[PDB]
Amino acid sequence: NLYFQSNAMKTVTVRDLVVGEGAPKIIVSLMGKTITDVKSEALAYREADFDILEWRVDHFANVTTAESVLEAAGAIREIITDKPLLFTFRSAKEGGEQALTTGQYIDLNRAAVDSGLVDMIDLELFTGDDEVKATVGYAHQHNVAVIMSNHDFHKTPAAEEIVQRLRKMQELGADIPKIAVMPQTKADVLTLLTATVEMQERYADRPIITMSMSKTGVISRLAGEVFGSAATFGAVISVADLRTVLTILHQ
Amino acid sequence: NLYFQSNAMKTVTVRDLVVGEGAPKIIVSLMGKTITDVKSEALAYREADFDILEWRVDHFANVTTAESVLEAAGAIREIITDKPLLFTFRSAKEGGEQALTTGQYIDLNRAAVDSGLVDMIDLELFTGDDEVKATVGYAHQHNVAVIMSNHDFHKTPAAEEIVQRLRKMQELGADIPKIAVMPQTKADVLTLLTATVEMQERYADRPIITMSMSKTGVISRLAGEVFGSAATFGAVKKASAPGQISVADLRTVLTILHQ
Repeated sequence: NLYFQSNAMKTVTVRDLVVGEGAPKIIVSLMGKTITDVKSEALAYREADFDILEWRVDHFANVTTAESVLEAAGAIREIITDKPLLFTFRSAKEGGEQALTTGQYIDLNRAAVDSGLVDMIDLELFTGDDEVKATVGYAHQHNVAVIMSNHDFHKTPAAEEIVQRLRKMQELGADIPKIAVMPQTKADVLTLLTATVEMQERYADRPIITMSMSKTGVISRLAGEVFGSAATFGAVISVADLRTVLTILHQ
Repeated sequence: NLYFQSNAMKTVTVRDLVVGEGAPKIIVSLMGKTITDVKSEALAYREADFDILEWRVDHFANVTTAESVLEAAGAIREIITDKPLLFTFRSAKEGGEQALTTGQYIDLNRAAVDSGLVDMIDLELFTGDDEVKATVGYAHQHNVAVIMSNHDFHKTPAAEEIVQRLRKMQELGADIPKIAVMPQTKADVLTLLTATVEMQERYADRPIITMSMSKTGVISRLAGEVFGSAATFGAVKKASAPGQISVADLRTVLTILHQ
């Protein structure tokens, strides 16, 4: 593994994929419970037109068995060979499907880094500053990039607060700060876009990923090129529909 | 010669098209110089997928000859028989290709109303209140709906100023208030969307049409369903204003955002 990054165009290059340039990149998630499910999903998505494959490890039943995780990461990499693999255990605290102690979470991410099978890991901003700094360093030592994330599945913080969280991620060494918030009003969607523009403008020296969740916030999944979000998620609105709109907006 | 409107559904229904319900409607502008050009443009437009046909009369060379304007309107109506026809002279003050005195502009719009060939007229917010109220009344008496419009081609006013202009249009009797503004920054695009949401949620009792122009504001032409703009402009071959994308691409995106 070896990735690049530049503060000129504010990009991160993982594989041949330049995150931060051109149209936003599409991330799809594997949410299988067993290795059978994970393999069936990866094969099914192999033909889809997406850019980054995220493995949602919190959906994996054998997450506490080290060899099972390594086995599943290898299985995915065998099927999807030409795309960055992002390893993401979403914590219970931030909406994930299973609970792990801080120690288990950090060791899980360390094992993923050590495997050499994953290009990027997702680390949560509020895990703990000492733990985050240590793990970002460890990932970087092994040429693995870090998407640092934060979520609010029930409300949208003030724009100022969103910007300061994205800034903190940058200060903790995130290669790509990422935040997802839930709108309660239409104005909240615009608040998330405002924060995106303000961060991109005032502080960003690398790509950022932002999203306003739910049908109400779908705009935020399409307008990343103008507003400054480098990636968006879709499932196989759909991945096909997402690429269609992104291509039109790039023209 | 009869349109409907519902204050509660915030809709205006013209020639079976329900503006303000479902996905935003697509408006295309016909911009020919001579009657020959108008006829051939109407035929080319028949091949496209749009909801409302706007005739940009300020592009027509013989606008000062009443007979010529009526002939052109009739030629369009003969080709586009099932879609609403919107009559729009964009004033010189607000970017128009030619200038008319206020009195000439008012008489032009009254003649369009009288013709029975157009379903809607566009009147500019800053034309002159007393004459706009009189013309709105005249249009309504002949069952012609009024889109009232305002443009700022060099900047984006504050959100509250955009809202106030839209409210003033409603006050003047506009069936559909319309505003187009030019962003200088990315934040200006968001300002226009904020004004759209605030107007639609708090003060509107009818459909509104809003847009942030240029490539930078194109998202405002796509996200009307969520934010509250009832229609959007697309280009058949050439844009009538900066930021319009193809009608085909516009419908593709609107359909995706509808579900």
